[PDB]
Amino acid sequence: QFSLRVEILPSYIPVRVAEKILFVGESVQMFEKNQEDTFAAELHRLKQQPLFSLVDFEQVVDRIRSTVAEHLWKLMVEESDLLGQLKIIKDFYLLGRGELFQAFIDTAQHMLKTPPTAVTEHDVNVAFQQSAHKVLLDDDNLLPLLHLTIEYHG
Amino acid sequence: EIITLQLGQCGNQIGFEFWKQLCAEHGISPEGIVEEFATEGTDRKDVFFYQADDEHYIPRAVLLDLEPRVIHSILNSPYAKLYNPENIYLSEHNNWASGFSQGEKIHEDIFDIIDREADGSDSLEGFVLCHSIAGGTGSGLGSYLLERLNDRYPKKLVQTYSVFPNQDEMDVVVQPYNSLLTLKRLTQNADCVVLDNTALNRIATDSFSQINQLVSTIMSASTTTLRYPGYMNNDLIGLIASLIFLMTGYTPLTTDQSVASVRKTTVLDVMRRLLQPKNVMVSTNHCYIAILNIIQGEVDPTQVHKSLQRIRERKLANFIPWGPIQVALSRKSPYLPSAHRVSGLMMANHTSISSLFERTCRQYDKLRKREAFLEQFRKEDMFKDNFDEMDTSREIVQQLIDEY
Amino acid sequence: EIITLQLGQCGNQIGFEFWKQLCAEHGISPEGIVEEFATEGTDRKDVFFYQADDEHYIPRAVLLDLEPRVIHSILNSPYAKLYNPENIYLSEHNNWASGFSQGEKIHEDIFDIIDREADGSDSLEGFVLCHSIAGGTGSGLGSYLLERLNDRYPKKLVQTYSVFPNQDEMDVVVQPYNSLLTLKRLTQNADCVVLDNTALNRIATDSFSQINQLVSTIMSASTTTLRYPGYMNNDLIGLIASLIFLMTGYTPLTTDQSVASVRKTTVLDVMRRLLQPKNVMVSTNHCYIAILNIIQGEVDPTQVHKSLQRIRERKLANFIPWGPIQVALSRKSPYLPSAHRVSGLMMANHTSISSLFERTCRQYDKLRKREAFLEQFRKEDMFKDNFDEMDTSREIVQQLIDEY
Repeated sequence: QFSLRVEILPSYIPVRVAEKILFVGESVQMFEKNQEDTFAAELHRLKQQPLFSLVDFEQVVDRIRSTVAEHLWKLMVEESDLLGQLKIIKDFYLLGRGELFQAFIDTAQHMLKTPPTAVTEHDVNVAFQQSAHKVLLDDDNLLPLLHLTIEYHG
Repeated sequence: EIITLQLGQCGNQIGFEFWKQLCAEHGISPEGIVEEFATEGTDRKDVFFYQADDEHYIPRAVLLDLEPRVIHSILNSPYAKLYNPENIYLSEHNNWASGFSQGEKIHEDIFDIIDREADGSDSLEGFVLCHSIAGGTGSGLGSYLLERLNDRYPKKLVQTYSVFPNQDEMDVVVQPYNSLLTLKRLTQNADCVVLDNTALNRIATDSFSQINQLVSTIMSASTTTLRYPGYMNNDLIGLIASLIFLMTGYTPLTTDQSVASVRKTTVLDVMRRLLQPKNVMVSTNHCYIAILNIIQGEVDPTQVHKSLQRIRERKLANFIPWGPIQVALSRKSPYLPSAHRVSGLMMANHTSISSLFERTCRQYDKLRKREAFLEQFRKEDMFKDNFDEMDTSREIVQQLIDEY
Repeated sequence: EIITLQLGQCGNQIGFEFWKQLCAEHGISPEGIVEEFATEGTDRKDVFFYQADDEHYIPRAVLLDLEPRVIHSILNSPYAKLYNPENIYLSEHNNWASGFSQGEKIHEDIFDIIDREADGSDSLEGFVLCHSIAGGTGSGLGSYLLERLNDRYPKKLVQTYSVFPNQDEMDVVVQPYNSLLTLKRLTQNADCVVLDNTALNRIATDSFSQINQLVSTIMSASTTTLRYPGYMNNDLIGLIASLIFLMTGYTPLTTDQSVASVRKTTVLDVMRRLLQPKNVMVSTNHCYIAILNIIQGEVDPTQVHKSLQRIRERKLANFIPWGPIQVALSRKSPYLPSAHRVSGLMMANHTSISSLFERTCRQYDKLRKREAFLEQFRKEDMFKDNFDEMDTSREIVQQLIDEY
């Protein structure tokens, strides 16, 4: 998790490209062919220029930016399916699968009108687990990933 | 979950075609097998079916009848193997008193079957009843079952699809008595769908197979959202609370040959069509009590709001002066062709239904003054001494009419 | 948007060929499909058609008739599937009184259809009526519909293409009564296109198929600019305000075989030709009230100004002494061949039309003095007691003639 600096940033460099730099790099450090050497020739080329031309500094950054972004979108959607994951969030977070909750509310009702204690946190995770099976939803995937929390004592 | 109690020839058939429609919708094979294309289905099946170790699905249905012929024919159909032979019941060997007497006689086995079916469901919600109120079988047997059920299960809903006798056509000569008694029992025990052959066949025009296909269509469209979970209206009790006698109407009641006119069908035009008396399948500035419109297919809530606004401004409807509709949306089954771009079903409570009883009362009063066809009734124990039952039933119906 | 109400055999046909012309212009397939070349079309279609979920387009038309034969033949045409079977209406089973009586009898279904069609349009502008004033069907049914429509919809325009009986030819023996009554109703309710078989066939010379093809041409050319939005005259009300009884004329009324003479056709020569009595399709220094010329094809406003100047100087026309024309331009459909370099249509209001009624009045007065063919009229309820209706209608027409 890196950040950006402004109190040391140059003057003639705009913050817009500064943000572009901060993203194109972190998208590599986190991520742990021909798209590698050719840009090295581009950067080296600028080192030969006897005059710093911002109008050209962006035409090399933005292409590098758009290439990694195009490469990242390929993974964030196709390989790592986002649609399936968003479909999970809409169902459970946003009450998309409301039919699961009317049963969970039907069961785990008396154990919540009382003030919360140190034991109620587990008294509901089971009831929620009794619920998913009560709606014939049988999937060991994405079932243990959902853990209800009880903000107790603060 | 839910149970279905269908009585008499009318109810037996009603059930046959209702389950035909259901298995068509959910991709259930005639034998109870599941088709390959429907293996990964998302549709909820527990509501009307329970699966078996053999992977087949069994309806939560019970067959009752005073006579064997109808069910025997059913078991000769391609759908025969689907039903549960254990649940089906047939009398070993046309009057309401006789029907109720038999009901008193065969309490034990019927309630055995009902209990067995009930204990197999974790979250049973209510009951569904399909029967005719005129014939001897349906009327009396439904009366007895409703009484003993409301007594046995005081925490379950009881929904019925009661078929009313034709009146313009002069079928049961003793229909007034059976109808009046069944209505007594319905008011005194039934939680909540009136049906008449007259207007039903009128709309069909303008065999029992097609009539009851339409009726099963109505039932399935009523239960769609429950079958297909969504966001709102995820329970039968939600339905009932939003309305509470009823009448129904369905827009896309089109023959298999009448698909040629693929009319651009908005939501506005449908919801409008559901309002006209013509589409109300049943036959004093009488007004409404409640209206519900369930819409299938693509739907934009902006369109729904616009339609509601325009209809409200056009004041095509009338409401009670002493009290302050509803438009729910569902999703079509992914299997049956979507020949209709958007479709609509309407269930409403309207005061005009009172007239029905006024006719039957008029019919009944038109007989009780001359003691017509009471000889058979005196035979049974219930009417062996007197007929105070009849007087109480008539006064109850009169009270209901006054209340309306 | 707009609706078309066509009555009687005359109106039914008129509609058939009018919609034929429309579908030809807009590239609409006979079955309602859209051709590939017209997929990206810019022409506005909502005005006369509404599309359907099946991508087909349906006319905003309703078919009415006392007899089945004509419409039955229509539905055997290649264009049959295009129309909406729901809207079409046919009487299950030649007099004006009978027609109006039936209109009173069949109010409900007709207005049901009309309301259904109306609610499908956001910005309905007016009504279009096509009928004949002589025959029993058209006259009486149009009378009834106009009355109940002006009553029902007090904020919509009502335009008609009324066909007048031939007079030089002695067709309806009872024509004077029907014509006089229809004229009464037209004055008393009609917002705004007179038509006669005599002069129409005269110009045709110098079957009903060709006559009504010409009539449909007139109608389509009248509605062109509305169909094809431009800068000015972008609404029917704009048309009506610029003029307000009418007569019409069209220059390029040329056979499919008469294209051999490709005459260099300016705008000046066309607009000139539209003025002559010969081209006026209908048959005291009588003068004009208003003139409108819609011009199709390439047009230079300098040419238009020059033509207007020259005609004004040549004083070929006469105007009212007590009050102070109009030349609108449109664009041809991109599909039909532009066999004409520039074409012109004229609609005018001229005092001479009064003569028409003077003839019919003379006809009617030539009968009322001897009570000819009143036996059938007495049969109907409207003329069961007396015929004060007739006297009022005659006096109204006399008042209109005096006003002219």
